[PDB]
Amino acid sequence: AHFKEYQVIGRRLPTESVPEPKLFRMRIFASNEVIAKSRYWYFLQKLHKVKKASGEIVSINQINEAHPTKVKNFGVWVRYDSRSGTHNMYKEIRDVSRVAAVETLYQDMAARHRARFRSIHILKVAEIEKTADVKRQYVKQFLTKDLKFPLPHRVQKSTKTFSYKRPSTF
Amino acid sequence: RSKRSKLVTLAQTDKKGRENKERIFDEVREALDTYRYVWVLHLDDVRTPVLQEIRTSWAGSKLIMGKRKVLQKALGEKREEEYKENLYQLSKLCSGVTGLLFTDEDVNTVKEYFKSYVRSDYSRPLTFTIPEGIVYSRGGQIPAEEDVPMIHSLEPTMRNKFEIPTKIKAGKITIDSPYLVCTEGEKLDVRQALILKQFGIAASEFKVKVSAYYDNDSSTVESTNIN
Amino acid sequence: MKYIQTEQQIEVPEGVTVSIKSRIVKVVGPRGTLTKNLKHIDVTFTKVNNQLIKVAVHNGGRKHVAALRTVKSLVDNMITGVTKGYKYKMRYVYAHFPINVNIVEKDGAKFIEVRNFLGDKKIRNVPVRDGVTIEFSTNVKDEIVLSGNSVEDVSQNAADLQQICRVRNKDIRKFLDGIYVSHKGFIT
RNA sequence: CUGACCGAGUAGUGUAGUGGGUGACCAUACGCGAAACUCAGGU
RNA sequence: UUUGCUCCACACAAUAUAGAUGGAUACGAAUAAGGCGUCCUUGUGGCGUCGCUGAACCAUAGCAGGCUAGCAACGGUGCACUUGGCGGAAAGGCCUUGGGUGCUUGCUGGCGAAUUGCAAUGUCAUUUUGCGUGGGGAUAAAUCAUUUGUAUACGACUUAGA
RNA sequence: GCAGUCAAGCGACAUUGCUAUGUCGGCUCUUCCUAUCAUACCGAAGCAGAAUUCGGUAAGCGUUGGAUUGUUCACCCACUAAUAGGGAACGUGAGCUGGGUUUAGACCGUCGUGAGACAGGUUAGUACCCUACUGAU
RNA sequence: AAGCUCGUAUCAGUUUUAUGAGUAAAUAUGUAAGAAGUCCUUGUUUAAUUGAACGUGGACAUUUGAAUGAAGAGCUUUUAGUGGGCCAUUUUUGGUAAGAACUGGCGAUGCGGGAUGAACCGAACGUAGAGUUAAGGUGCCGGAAUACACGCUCAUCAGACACCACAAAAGGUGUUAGUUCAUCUAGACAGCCGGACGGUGGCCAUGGAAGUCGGAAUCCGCUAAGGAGUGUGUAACAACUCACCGGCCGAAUGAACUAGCCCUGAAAAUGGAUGGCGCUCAAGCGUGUUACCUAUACUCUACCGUCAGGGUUGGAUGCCCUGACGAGUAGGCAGG
RNA sequence: GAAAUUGUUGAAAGGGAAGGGCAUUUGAUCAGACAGGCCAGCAUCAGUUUUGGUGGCAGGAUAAAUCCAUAGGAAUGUAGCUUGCCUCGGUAAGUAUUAUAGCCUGUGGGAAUACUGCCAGCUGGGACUGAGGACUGCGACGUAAGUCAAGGAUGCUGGCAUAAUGGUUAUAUGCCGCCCGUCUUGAAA
Repeated sequence: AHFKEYQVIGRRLPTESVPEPKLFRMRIFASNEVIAKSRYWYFLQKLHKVKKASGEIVSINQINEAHPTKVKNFGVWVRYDSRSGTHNMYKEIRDVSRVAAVETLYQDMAARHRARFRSIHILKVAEIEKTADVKRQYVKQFLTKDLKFPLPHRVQKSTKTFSYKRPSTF
Repeated sequence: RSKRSKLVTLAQTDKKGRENKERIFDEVREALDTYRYVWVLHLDDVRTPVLQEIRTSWAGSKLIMGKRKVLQKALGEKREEEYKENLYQLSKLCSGVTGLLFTDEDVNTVKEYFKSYVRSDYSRPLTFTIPEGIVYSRGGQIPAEEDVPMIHSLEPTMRNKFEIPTKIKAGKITIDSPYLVCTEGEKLDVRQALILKQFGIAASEFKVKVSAYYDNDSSTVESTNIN
Repeated sequence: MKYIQTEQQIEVPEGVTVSIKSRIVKVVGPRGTLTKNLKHIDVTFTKVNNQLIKVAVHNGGRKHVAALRTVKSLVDNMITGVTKGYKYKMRYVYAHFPINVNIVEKDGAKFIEVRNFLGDKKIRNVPVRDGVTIEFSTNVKDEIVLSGNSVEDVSQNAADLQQICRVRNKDIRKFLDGIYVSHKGFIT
């Protein structure tokens, strides 16, 4: 269900006069190992002259979050291919982990820009330990000290189809 | 999409930008050492011709004006950051629209000239009353036989802004009763000041004032305050 | 960006006091009282020191922020009217036909009567709204003053007075006869 | 006149979508995949 | 018309059910606010309390709910009367004085269940209609024919004649 | 349109000289559209008045009588606030009119040796069934 | 349809190995992957059995010459219907808006979905029982969650699922998110007020034209700044006011560009249709995560029939076991 | 002495069509057999299938974490202190890296849980099917005799013995269904 992070390394299978290539690696976000390997191959074929037939995955390992329970301001750089020419996009997402940040980013791109998974390229994701460098207001507002806000217009759910109390909110 | 539109026009002049302020800062810094005496004047409101006449009413000297904060930066707003000996104190006294007259003739002479320099000024005074009939260009302050009736073009200005209940039948501007514009010895309101300025009643007078002086050899602020 | 919370400060002078319940709002002071039904705006009020009141909107958009700001403006206008009051001076001028303005108690409603507008035989009656005092200016020719605690009522009456004398089928550049406002200052 | 992680995994092309786009066209996944060209050498 | 209609009581049938198998349990307004108790110098007042569902309230034990003996209360409640009321939006319903008659599982006892044989919905209500008994109330209309036309192709319509 | 002109984007706006081969038409009838001729209400126009131009919503109503075309082409007189444009098989043959188109006879011009044909002009010609609607048991 | 000769049979609408064919790919197109093959030796046109050719002796039988699959291969007789089909995909041509070459469908086709459809998505059909799915849906009609989670919409003809009967550029001071400049706590923008100067009422035309009815121009002196003056303007002036500068106001603001939703762009005639009801933190849009409804499809089983492989000397065309399958117009055969 | 068509009697339905198909309720009608015919329940079973509980393991950075010990750093600055008036216990800005909160980073330490796959591990409930018809065979439990969930259901019980189940049909309702033949690339036209 949730996105997974895998470290994928390609070998570019060696031959005589071409021994032990540099073993290029990448960080890939995918739901499963197969999709991660497919995305790694797609990126590698574009980056330099390599192919699945003439290459292999050295090793794939899931990158578990170092601190799964910690609020972080993740800086996001994304290249998305719209109907017109593609352009760069920088976003910040306050999330608990890289996986959650990427999952929220995918939904945000799909909604606010109609950018599908095929058209989304993850340039880089970096945790922002500093506070003065945050540039996005919608994430900055949440950094105020002793922040407290209400939940007006609370709506409850009813199991029975008929209610006699005529309920209210809060 | 809803944002305020700009009424900018293709004028023949553009903003000077930050370069002018930086240049003036360096000019002030150089003048601080070029000349002997320095002063911190107050010229919150003065007509340009008055300043031009001042700039040529004395021998070779430099009258330096500029942004208040720029002048403070040139002088320095802290004792540790002061450019010269105790120059921070001189900057501390700069409150309004200040200017510096860099000259070396005599400390007493400069203050005496400031005291004796007086010229006509607007209200920004004695009470005045408009004539009960046709209003003249000077608002009755001179004989009607010499003045000329006010131009009808400015009647909308009189009605909408000056609050005077003017009417135009036989469109030479006329009023139904005498109108009191200013009282005795009071700071006139913006509307009253504009009314007096339009009538050309420059009853007030302006005299240059200085808060303090400085000398390159005294190494301290000459805390002399005259108006 | 759906601000988490935005608010504006309302300054209440010591003389007047305001008691706030569900969005029906009441203002009381030396010049009487005023009320308004703000239930359509969906804003929240809060007491600070009985001298300043904050209106806060949580998770409100740009339209909600504008609604909050106009609520603050309306509250300030109500406070000013209760404290100072408004004096909408109106003037009427004519070229040939002297316009006659009078107050008549026709139907017990204190209708304003206008006659001889450009020689028209029709006589228009403008219903005077509640809480807007009307008095003819003294020693000022062809001037009428409209005053009242509520800005809305006084402004509406002033607009109606000028709208009745609307020139029809004639060149507005020549027929200067009409009713117009001349001032919008406070009674104080 | 030969080699090359050199053009370049670019152009081009088979297969699939109830993929996007009114249209022109475009992207994805399973594959194939060049030449002119570049460096050096040859003559 | 030799006793028809209608109402009430009592007895068998048919006739079915858009579908019982404890109770359709009654303020109003808002949801960027409310219900309840309390207090005051009664208001858009102060205090405490509650929601986060009815997963509640009432009621619920006896051969589909028998026959009998006492205790303590004088309450609970079905039935027919009875006194004073309210309800017209489709009122046909909602209040209450007075006793009478029961049951009372509020509390404690005496006898009976069997064999429907290991379950077979195991029949326990409401809508209509007629004949079989007793008691209450009164003894009319329309159509056809004719007839005048405010009417009409014919119907129909407007009228009159014991 | 032809042949140019400069240039924000990847060629918009502006810019230079001249420049009938078909049959549909008319009397009555009902309805619909606005791209508004007239009427209601308004804004801008050298609206001083009067008169007039354009523009905005608005289809309720009104949008004619005649010289005259068979006519498809389509022009004039007069009244009226005006005499606006269209659709319903460019509605309306078991509604009418056959007006025009189109059989069998016949006259004039061309060709064709001939019979005949036209590039052509003229003449004379064959609901009582169901439903809907209006009334009515 | 009738069959005939052989039988493990050579084959394949498929791939791999080798290479022709192409400045030049890809898809395809050609040949081979050998027992009917290879090798040593030797018999019966060259000067010479030198060599071709067909024989004998000898060497290898099947990891015997790649992968995968094969209700077998070849052969003979005869004939019922069509010889004009239509739709869709690729390539080429033509083209403001059809002609040749390819393959799959309908015609001959049921069943579920798109409210229905000949060209679409699934899936091809014996009669029955149970379960799981396909496309399509989970507000009601309508069997399934007013499912969960993240963002957008106020539309006075919104929106609501490819073929389907379809418009954009462009405009909007509607709304959401991004890219780059430009000024910023020695003071960004809004707002307040003050300055906005002298030569010069610059040269021409003038009756007036002085910053403004006009022509060419557009500089000097001082500034923090001030344009021989951006406009309003009185017959000229003047005055007002714009650019610009000074202060108070005290934290981001301003310009252009990009792409998510909405309106215009997308104007007719009987009254009308996302299918209707109908909906707005949607029951609309993009995307993610789960459980749910089912076709004559798939999985398990009962039965009729067709076909195939075996058993049967004690009703033989007979009886028993096993396995696969059941579409269909013209038409053929067989059994009734 | 047939159908098309018509009348009388009995039954049934009928709100702008009828007729037909799968499916059941109601009305009518109807055949059969009982030292063993029709309809069901329970127990354990062979096959298919659906939904729960629960236990042991195989991998992750021998999961990541959390937690613990250690060194360091920081503010959306904890205590304390200085300034400020003072709502005399207030909070505004300076200092202050744990003090009268704690947070983060690197290292090291002992565990589980999450995800994933396996179990020729156990077990509850629901639905359909009972096909074959004396043995022969493959297997398991037993020292053996024998037994068994091992090449297709047995054991017990109850009601009815009839219109009770069931068939035919009249008609009630859930859904669907266009008018037959020929021709046409295509028809209901």
